[PDB]
Amino acid sequence: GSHSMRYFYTAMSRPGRGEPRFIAVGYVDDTQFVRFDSDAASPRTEPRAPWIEQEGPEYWDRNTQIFKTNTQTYRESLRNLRGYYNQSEAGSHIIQRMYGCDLGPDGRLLRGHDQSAYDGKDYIALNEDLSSWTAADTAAQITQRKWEAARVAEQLRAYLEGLCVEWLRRYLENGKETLQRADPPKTHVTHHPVSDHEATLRCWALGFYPAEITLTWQRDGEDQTQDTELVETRPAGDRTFQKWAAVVVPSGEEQRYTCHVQHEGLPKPLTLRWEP
Amino acid sequence: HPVAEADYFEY
Amino acid sequence: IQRTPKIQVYSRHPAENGKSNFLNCYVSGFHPSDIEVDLLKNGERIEKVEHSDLSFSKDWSFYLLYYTEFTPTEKDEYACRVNHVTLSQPKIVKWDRDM
Repeated sequence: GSHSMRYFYTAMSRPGRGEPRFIAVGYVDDTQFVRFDSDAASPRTEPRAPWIEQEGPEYWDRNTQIFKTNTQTYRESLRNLRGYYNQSEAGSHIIQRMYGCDLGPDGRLLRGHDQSAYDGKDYIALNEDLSSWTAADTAAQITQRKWEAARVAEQLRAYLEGLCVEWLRRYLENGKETLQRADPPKTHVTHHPVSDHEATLRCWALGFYPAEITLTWQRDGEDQTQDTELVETRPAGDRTFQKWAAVVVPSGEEQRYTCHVQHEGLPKPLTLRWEP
Repeated sequence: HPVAEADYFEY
Repeated sequence: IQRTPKIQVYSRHPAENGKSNFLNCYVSGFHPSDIEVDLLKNGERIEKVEHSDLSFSKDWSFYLLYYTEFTPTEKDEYACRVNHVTLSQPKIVKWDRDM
């Protein structure tokens, strides 16, 4: 299948409560495999998936050096952004960054990403060309000018087309029994009367991986987008995800409704109905 | 594996 | 500037009374990242609750999974209690095994 690697950085200031926290987590698809937290008793890069544990000390040391360096750099960046927005020293602020690479089903680079946000709003992003920037405002234009001056984009491109893909492929091989295994959803439809003449049909998908899934209800073969209550896909805590979609239907009309499930783990898409 | 930044990677 | 958390409370496995399981509270879609989450058993804070590492979605909103082992029964009530800067007071969501 297609696969991706992402690192997610959160740098958060907290005036009066010490220096800004820096936390980095790394993912392959929906599987976290590393963390680094500057607030840890002894901050170091820690494994969070069994298949990464085989990496040698050089790997962990390299990672930790990078994250420790970032802990410092991102603090300066937070100071800089505070100034770019003429903000007071009183408030907490957050830089977030997500970056990494996407592979297609042939294992080839589909595209790279490097995106940053400030206080939850898009700040600056590397364009798909891996060569130019999109800055959200005149503050981010200052960063852009700095990054253009320092040829940051060229270094991200080198990483994204090189190390990023190389390591992702390595992880996919090392963790192939899980990372390259799609677990299809276990499905059932439940029925709950909400009144004498309406009932809830809830279509459940449990135990699936990866998280991407499509769960819809149709009535007489027509999508019921507006009338469907769809919960956010949620982690079970055992690597798998859960989701449900519910419709309230007129009593007696239950068989006009079909739940449709699309998941990578499904060679054939499911059509389910309530089975009384 | 993450990307190595420099000091000029500051925002 | 700020986004209030979504909250879901649910079990890792289908709930079966007297069978050990995991109670989950998934908080998501919030910003900024500071958040307080307690799992409750009959209204009282459960002590040994673990959580996932801070990460975020493509829209920059944060999410965390808080979880603990539990053995559901017919009469024990479970819930998740969440506070965030966006909430004037803590929000309590009850565990409903059909949700």
